[PDB]
Amino acid sequence: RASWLPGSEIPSYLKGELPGDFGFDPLRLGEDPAALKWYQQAELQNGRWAMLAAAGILFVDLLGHLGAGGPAAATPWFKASDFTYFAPTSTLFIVELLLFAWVEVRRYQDMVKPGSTNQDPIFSQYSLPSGNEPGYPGGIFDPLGYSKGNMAELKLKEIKNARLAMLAVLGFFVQAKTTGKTPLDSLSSHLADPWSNNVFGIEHARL
Amino acid sequence: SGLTPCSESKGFAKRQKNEIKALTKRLKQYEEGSAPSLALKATIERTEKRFANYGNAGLLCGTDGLPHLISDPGLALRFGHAGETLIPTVGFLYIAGWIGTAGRDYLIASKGEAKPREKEYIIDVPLALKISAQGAGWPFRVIRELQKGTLLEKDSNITVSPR
Amino acid sequence: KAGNWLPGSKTPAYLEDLPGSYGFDPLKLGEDPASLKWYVQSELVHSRFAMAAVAGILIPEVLKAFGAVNLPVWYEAGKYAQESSPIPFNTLIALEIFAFNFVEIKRWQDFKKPGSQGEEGSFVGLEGFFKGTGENGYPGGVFDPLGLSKGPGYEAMKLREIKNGRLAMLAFIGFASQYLATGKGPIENLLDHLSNPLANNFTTNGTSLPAQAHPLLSVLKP
Amino acid sequence: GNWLPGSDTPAYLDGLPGSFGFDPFGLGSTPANLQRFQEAELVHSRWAMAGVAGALGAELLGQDWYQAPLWAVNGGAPTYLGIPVPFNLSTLLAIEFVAIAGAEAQRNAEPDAEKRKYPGGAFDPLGFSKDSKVLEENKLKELKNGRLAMLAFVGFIAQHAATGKGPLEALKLHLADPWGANFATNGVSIPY
Ligand code: CHL
Ligand SMILES: CC1=C[C@H](O)CC(C)(C)[C@H]1/C=C/C(C)=C/C=C/C(C)=C/C=C/C=C(C)/C=C/C=C(C)/C=C/C1=C(C)C[C@H](O)CC1(C)C
Repeated sequence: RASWLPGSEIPSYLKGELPGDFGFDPLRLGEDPAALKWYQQAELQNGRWAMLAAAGILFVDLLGHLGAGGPAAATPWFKASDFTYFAPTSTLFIVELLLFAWVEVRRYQDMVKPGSTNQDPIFSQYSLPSGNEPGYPGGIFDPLGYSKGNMAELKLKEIKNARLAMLAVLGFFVQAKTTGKTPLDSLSSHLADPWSNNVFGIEHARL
Repeated sequence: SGLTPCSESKGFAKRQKNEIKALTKRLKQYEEGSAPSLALKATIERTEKRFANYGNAGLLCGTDGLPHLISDPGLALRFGHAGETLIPTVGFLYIAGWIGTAGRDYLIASKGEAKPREKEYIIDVPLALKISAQGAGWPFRVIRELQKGTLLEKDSNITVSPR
Repeated sequence: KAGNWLPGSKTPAYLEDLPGSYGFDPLKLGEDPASLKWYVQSELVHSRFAMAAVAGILIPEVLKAFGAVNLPVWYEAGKYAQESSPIPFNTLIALEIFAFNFVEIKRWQDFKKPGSQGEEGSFVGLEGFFKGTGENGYPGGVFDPLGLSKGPGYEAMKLREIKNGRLAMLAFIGFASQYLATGKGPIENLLDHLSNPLANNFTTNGTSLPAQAHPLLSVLKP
Repeated sequence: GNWLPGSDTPAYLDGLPGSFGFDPFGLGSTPANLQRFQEAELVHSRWAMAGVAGALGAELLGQDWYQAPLWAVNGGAPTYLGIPVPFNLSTLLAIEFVAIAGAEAQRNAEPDAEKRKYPGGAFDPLGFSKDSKVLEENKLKELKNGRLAMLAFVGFIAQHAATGKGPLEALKLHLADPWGANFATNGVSIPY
């Protein structure tokens, strides 16, 4: 059995049932089965939004560095709110909150009762396939035939990339707070002289 | 009541001056640094601090130059005299209820023993210390016993003389 | 039971099944069951009031420390609000007295008779708002519009509410005492403690340890 | 239909006209309360038809709805359409009371239950009614068309509370500036 720490004890409630189950729960956070289900859904949601965020931060960073983008990509991701758009900052938040309210209320209704929100509200002939997991929908969310050919393997790749993206986004957030630099600048400074430009030394120079 | 604040009373200042003058008159017969000189200087300092503290407390002084306490809870609250009688009233009532409840609890606990009279003159000191510490929360338990009807013995269970 | 407040002590038996219970009652205030029910309701009401108050103090203070907004501090927020208030002081007090008399009498009547405020004729047609959950201190109805008391994690949320409530009560009393002792705001006190925690604490504010009661303070100093 | 797909509707709301199972707070659980609330909903909805049709229809005829009772306090005379109109504000409330309270007193004197909600008879000209097949269909049409009408009228009051202007011209500002002029941009609906 694969695990985060070989030769160590595994919690009894982690038996490989979950995708990406490596027995890593030193704090025993998910103990009751309902809390574990909520944490599985939260891990999937946070990981997918972190994958999108990592892609969106890395795409702007090379566009601003190489100049392939515009003046919008020249601004850092933490200074992108100071850029001027066609709409002010107040209205964009409201429309995205409304669209997210609709989408996430549909998702939460699936989470409470599986298969409850599986039909198009305005088209009675368009329905999602039955046997849908709360975190793994079907139909129009998988327009390509990708859920044949080791569904179990593709869930493991999803959760692995999700965890890596969550760590990368947290690294973006922390490196912006401490160094005040874009991620590619931090990567170049580490690739300049790594033995003095890392978390040690820089934070010792910060002090 | 026609009184004046002690911080602006001429009799109060005259009394402070006279007391300091009497203590200084006693002070001049001793050499500096001796024990009577140090004791009299400490008394003088205590006198000055006491008169300053009584002036700063908002106490009202009569024509005699002496502080007069205000005990009506209305006049004390609307004129800043609640520290003279009202807050001491609350403090005393809390401590007195503490003592009475501790005594009642000890008596009731000793009533259930095989020799109830033995605990009244040979004190169960650990039990008395435990009950005494539990007397801090006396108003809650006492008010609950009053509402429950367990605070009072029934009149049919209390002896009376023929009428 | 969530645990033991004093490991090794004999916890009282009447606190075994309460939510948020650590067996803590050294004064035996909750030994009577009616007292225990009344104090459960009282702890919940105090907890929720302190919860909302500590939120309304700390979240504006944290946002001001981050520079997001500029709101008046909590000990002076009454002054700047009353000057811009369309409703003056006395009628605000009277309205608060009326509204709280009404809602607290309704809460009290539900405590005395559970579910009584949800019966027919209890309100003027709107008694379905307050049918009750049959539990002391957990009303439901309009007070639970999202309906998460029917969820599986209801017992965990009860424990979360009570512990955050005790933390919030201690936090508000800390805010009040820290203002009364230091004269500054709570985030200012936190930053002063983080700058020099040995020298910036309650032992040096000049209030919490009076000089007359502690003569060694002026003696054992450089 | 269903107000929230997948949610379990209450059992006592089944078979009602205009029913979507929307009662999360259980207000109509008691049948005596439920019966009165249908009359309350229908009367609120029917009065919302008159309010919206009026507010919108008058200004489609070039007559704001907020500016309509603005000749009594500041000074002037009542005017309907273009005809010079008699009576005064003090006399208008006298005819207001006798007409409406006289009509509303007859609204609840009947011992029937369906007649308090759906009168019929002298209140249904141009036929209609008949047996069942279209009466229930416009029973559903009445509650749903009435439901936007009271939402719009509250929206009429709330918009003028935030902007101080009319609803028809504020519609024009929503087409002129769809992203820079809405309820989020003004510093009234959402502060800070
Ligand atoms: C939780 C209640 C509460 C507390 C702790 C404070 C505390 C404070 N207020 Mg404040 N206020 C409070 C409630 C209210 N205030 C105000 C209106 C103002 C103004 C306009 C100002 C303050 C200011 C102040 C500060 C000055 C010190 C003071 O006035 O002590 C007051 C201490 C109290 C404890 C007040 C009494 C509150 C009371 C206990 C609430 C409950 C009473 C009920 C009748 C409950 C009775 C029992 C029930 C079961 C029947 C201080 C931080 C001012 C200050 O900054 O200038 C120097 C300032 O200008 N307050 C209103 C509007 C009606 C309140 C509503 O409840
Ligand atoms: C159902 C239930 C269920 C659960 O359980 C709970 C809850 C959620 C709470 C609930 C829901 C709800 C709703 C939201 C309510 C609201 C409403 C409406 C809005 C009313 C109206 C109401 C509205 C209507 C009446 C109306 C009115 C109208 C009027 C006529 C007006 C008039 C006007 C016009 C003509 C114009 C002129 O020139 C002037 C005037 C005169 C001014």
